[PDB]
Amino acid sequence: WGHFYINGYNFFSTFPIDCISFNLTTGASGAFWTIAYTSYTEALVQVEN
Amino acid sequence: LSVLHLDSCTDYNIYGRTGVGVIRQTNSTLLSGLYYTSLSGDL
Amino acid sequence: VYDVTYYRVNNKNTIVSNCTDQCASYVDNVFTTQPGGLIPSDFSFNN
Amino acid sequence: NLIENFLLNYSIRLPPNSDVVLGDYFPTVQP
Ligand SMILES: *[C@@H]1O[C@H](CO)[C@@H](O[C@@H]2O[C@H](CO)[C@@H](O[C@@H]3O[C@H](CO)[C@@H](O)[C@H](O)[C@@H]3O)[C@H](O)[C@H]2NC(C)=O)[C@H](O)[C@H]1NC(C)=O
Ligand SMILES: *[C@@H]1O[C@H](CO)[C@@H](O[C@@H]2O[C@H](CO)[C@@H](O)[C@H](O)[C@H]2NC(C)=O)[C@H](O)[C@H]1NC(C)=O
Ligand SMILES: *[C@@H]1O[C@H](CO)[C@@H](O)[C@H](O)[C@H]1NC(C)=O
Repeated sequence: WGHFYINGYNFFSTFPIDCISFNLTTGASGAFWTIAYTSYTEALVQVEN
Repeated sequence: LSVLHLDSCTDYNIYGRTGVGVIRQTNSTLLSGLYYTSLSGDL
Repeated sequence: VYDVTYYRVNNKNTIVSNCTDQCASYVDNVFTTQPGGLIPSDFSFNN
Repeated sequence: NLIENFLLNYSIRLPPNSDVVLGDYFPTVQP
C-alpha cells in the first residue's frame, strides 16, 4: 500500500505498489542478510527494549 | 524548523506532541521507533 | 549441505574459527520456515 | 583442515583490515 517502514517506523509513503525492482549488495564486506516475503496475522508479541 | 533547547525548561512540539518539560541527551540505545510515550499518553 | 554455517574470519594478524554458541546469537538471522509460514520459537529476531 | 582450507580460499576477497562472520552453504563436519 506504499508504506515504508524503517526500523519499525512508518517514515514515508507512496502510491500503492504493484512491483518493486531492486539490486542490493554488501559487496566485499562479506556480510550476510535476508529478504522475507510476509503476510499479516494476529499474534501475541513480547517486547523488551 | 528543528530548534531544540537542552538542559532547561522548554515549551516543546516534537513530532506533533506538545507540552512543557526538560529535554536531555541520554546515552541509552533503542533501535526501533521514532518516539516513546507513557501509559498516560505523555512523551 | 542443507543449511547455512557461520565462521569468523580475522584478517588483522587470516584466522578462521567456528561461530557456534554466544556469537552465533548475534549474527544468525536465518531460519527454516515452519508449515503455515511460522517463525520458529527459538528465532532471535535480531533485525 | 580441508574445511579450513576452503574458508582460507573463500575469504581471499575480504578487505586487508576486517573481522567478519561469513555465512554460506559451507561444507560441514557431520554428514
Ligand atoms: C549489524 O549490527 C549489529 C550491531 O548494531 C551487529 O551485532 C553485534 O554483533 C557483535 C558480534 O559480532 C556483538 O559483539 C559482542 O559483544 C559482547 C559484549 O558483551 C562480547 O562479549 C562478544 O564477544 C562480542 O564482542 C555485539 O554485541 C552485537 N551488537 C548488537 C547485537 O547490537 C550485527 O552482527 C550486524 N549484522 C550482521 C549481519 O552481522
Ligand atoms: C540532530 O543530530 C544532528 C547530527 O549530529 C545535529 O546536527 C549537527 O549539529 C551541530 C551543532 O550545531 C553542527 O555543528 C553539525 O554540523 C550538525 N551536523 C549536521 C550534519 O548538520 C542536529 O543539530 C540535531 N538536531 C537537533 C534538533 O538538535
Ligand atoms: C550513562 O551515564 C551514566 C553516568 O551519568 C552511567 O552511570 C550509565 O551507566 C551510562 N549508561 C550507558 C548506557 O552508557
